[PDB]
Amino acid sequence: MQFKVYTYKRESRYRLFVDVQSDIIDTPGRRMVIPLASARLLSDKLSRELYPVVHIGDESWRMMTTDMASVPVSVIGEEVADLSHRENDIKNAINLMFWGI
Amino acid sequence: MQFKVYTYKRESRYRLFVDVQSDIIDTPGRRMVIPLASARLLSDKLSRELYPVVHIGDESWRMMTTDMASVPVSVIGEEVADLSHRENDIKNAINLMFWGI
Ligand SMILES: [Cl-]
Ligand SMILES: [Cl-]
Ligand SMILES: [Cl-]
Ligand SMILES: [Cl-]
Repeated sequence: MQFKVYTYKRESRYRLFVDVQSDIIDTPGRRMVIPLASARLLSDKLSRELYPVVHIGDESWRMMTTDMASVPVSVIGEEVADLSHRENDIKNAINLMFWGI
Repeated sequence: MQFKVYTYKRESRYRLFVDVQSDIIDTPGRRMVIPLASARLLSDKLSRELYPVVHIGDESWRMMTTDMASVPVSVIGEEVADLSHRENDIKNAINLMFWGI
């Protein structure tokens, strides 16, 4: 579901992802997602506009916009958070990546 | 380079991709891309709005918008075509996938 955050069932580079696909775009068996990285050991120079900072589990995470990819529903684990309150920053980051605006 | 089409140097599910990242968004060592699939053996019901039809090498291809992903520059092979003349349909497909508009 768009803007919900899930854990991966299989080992991946990151441990959470946010679903960014529209809820009226049907791709059977898959969803387009963006991984979230723990902010703790990342560069302080990472653009906040392209890589928004969000809060889950009492810590900070960066949305790894440029590591967007689709996953099969078989890898979609437990839902751990909802980022719909950060739609503006998420939309801005995605649009920046393609359109530089 | 945005809207240029390249072959993969390593075996992938598809054999061409289009670079869709902005040319002023720098991700060192990587680019965001969308694979192209040969249209020949695909369903005739596949949405043209979400999966545009383009022409390369004297055949038709579908832009596999929902299989968008980043690749390392090490996998970027020869440039085989430029799809900048299809920017309107490419932009429409990408925006549809996230925003349903
Ligand atoms: Cl991490
Ligand atoms: Cl947040
Ligand atoms: Cl193919
Ligand atoms: Cl074309």
